[PDB]
Amino acid sequence: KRYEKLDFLGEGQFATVYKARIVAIKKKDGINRTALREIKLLQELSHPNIIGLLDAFGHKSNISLVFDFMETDLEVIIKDNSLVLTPSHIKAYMLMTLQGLEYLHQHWILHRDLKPNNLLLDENGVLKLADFGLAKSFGSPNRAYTHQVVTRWYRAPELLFGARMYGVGVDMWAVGCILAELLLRVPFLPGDSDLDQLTRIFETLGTPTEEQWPDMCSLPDYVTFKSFPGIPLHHIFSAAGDDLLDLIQGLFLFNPCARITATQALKMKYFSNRPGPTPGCQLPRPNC
Amino acid sequence: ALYEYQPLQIETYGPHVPELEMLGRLGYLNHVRAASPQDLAGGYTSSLACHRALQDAFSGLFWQP
Amino acid sequence: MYHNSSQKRHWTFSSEEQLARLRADANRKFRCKAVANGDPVFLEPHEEMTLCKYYEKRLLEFCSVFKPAMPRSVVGTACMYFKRFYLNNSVMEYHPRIIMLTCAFLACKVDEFNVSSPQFVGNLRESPLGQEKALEQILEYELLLIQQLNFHLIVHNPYRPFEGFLIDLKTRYPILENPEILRKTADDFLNRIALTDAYLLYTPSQIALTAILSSASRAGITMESYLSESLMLKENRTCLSQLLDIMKSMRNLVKKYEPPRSEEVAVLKQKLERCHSAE
Ligand SMILES: *[C@H](CC(=O)Nc1ccc(C(=O)Nc2cccc(Nc3ncc(Cl)c(-c4c[nH]c5ccccc45)n3)c2)cc1)CN(C)C
Repeated sequence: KRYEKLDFLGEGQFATVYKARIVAIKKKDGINRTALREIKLLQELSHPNIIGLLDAFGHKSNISLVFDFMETDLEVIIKDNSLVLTPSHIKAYMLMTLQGLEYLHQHWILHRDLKPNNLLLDENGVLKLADFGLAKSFGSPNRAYTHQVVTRWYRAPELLFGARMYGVGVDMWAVGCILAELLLRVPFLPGDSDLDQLTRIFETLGTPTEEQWPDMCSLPDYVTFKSFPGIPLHHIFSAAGDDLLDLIQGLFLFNPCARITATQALKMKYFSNRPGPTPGCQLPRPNC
Repeated sequence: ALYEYQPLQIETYGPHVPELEMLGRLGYLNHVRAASPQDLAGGYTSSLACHRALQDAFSGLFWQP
Repeated sequence: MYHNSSQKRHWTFSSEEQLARLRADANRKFRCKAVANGDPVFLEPHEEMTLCKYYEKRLLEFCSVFKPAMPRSVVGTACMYFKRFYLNNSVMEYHPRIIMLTCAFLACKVDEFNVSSPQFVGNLRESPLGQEKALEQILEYELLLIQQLNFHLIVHNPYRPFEGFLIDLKTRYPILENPEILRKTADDFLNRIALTDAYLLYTPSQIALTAILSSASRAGITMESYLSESLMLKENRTCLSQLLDIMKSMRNLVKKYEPPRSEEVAVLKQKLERCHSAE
């Protein structure tokens, strides 16, 4: 084709990615539904914090998708022990993620796979949401959604309780987890199963009552848990200011309706307080 | 070097859509199916469907190729 | 959303004459290819249009009896795929029988209407061997269809705008006591509108509003105040006149639509099968 293979980038659970010329190429049922989902969603979206689809090619039932080459991802940054994440860097990453999410949710699309490795960073420090193979439209009552979406460590409690219909909270909760992973440098709630994921969430944040989650017991896979008191947020995040703790609490509200939206998060004092977000050029780079 | 929120300014080429939290107070929600307790538990409200329907009804109504 | 969609940017055209130029270019290009490779065997562009209308009705019939029940959004997506594909391609190069099935297949995938391929082809009124052959042809043509749509797969249909307009009428237009009695007739008009090139020429919101106003006019109800007052068009007169002219043009498109004739369709199908047998 018109792209020459230069390097092998890596693999996922649906395709293999390679660096070519810079761009990145991702390679009886016909064309794969995940590739079609990515194509159909990314062709309708244009925002600086959403990965840009440049082309697509294939033969018979096989297809390859072309994207801008993204230098790294947030998971690499988090795991790099030589990298220091100042409050300004965290604010910048969070701001870009939330701006991309605000644009995405305005166009009635849920990412449903938010996690640090799906937040790609270029050489200019522009974060971009990527891996739209699980993303879907929302706001349509007739469309039924599965609860398997989102990786378990970032899955919202309503999903773990079997919610078929859900809104932007499933992204915002993941955002909160990402924020926690930015603050602790380790996954916040690393459950090994759905029950253990719910147990970790309730042990860290407390078992939600009816007041905190008015219709909790109506979820199809709801199971009553031992009443945990939780750990106060300032204990978990000892270096977090009051504004950041307010943002975290808003992102981790058990009630998905009460959980702050991307727009509401962007308006919080934390983003407008000093210090300002780091300029993208000054964000840290994981040199080898 | 601070950040200030600025709302997304996307031209819709159509009539203005009432705000989401306004819908209930403006009477729109009387004309959509009520969300079930399970729907609300998951975070799905009838306001979302009403808002999306209004946005699609008004999108591009004034646009000419 | 439509207002920044690929459909608005690339698949909403300025006039019927532009569509005619595109289709004539497709027909002439196929003729030139056939001559360069190798008479009355070639179909005229108007004959191609008659065949495309016939096979669009065939696609509607296929989707209507499809099991499990196909959502109307998938049907609209498939019909839009069909129209867009034959804007820039000749029925003499790609048979509309296979292309319409490929449209339905791809639309089911795109609109997240998960249907297994065997149960997709089980809807065809063919033998199991014929269903297998049709599936193989559909799988061969899926990528071709996607390329000929320029990888623009999201289709904005008038059904949700229609629902939103009904909500707005129930809320802000009490003079229309019950907007719901406008539904059936309006839906009827929608179907008629879908038969024309309107989906390639007007926005989904304009199509839905045209259907609603046509249904209102059929029932003797005048809703010009809804446009002028509720839709804030008393504050912008040129916008109101432009919308009125768009709706009048759409109504004219519906008025001058001519359904395909059975004898002409049979002659054209014989010609098309002769075209596909050769080369
Ligand atoms: C010293 C210098 C050095 O640090 N070099 C270096 C470090 C790290 C990288 C790197 O991260 N490369 C890379 C790997 C994988 C992916 C990407 N970018 C990218 N771009 C677009 C897209 Cl769509 C994707 C993507 C989406 N989904 C995916 C799944 C799986 C894989 C990719 C993917 N990814 C960049 C490069 C250079 C080092 N030595 C010691 C000198």
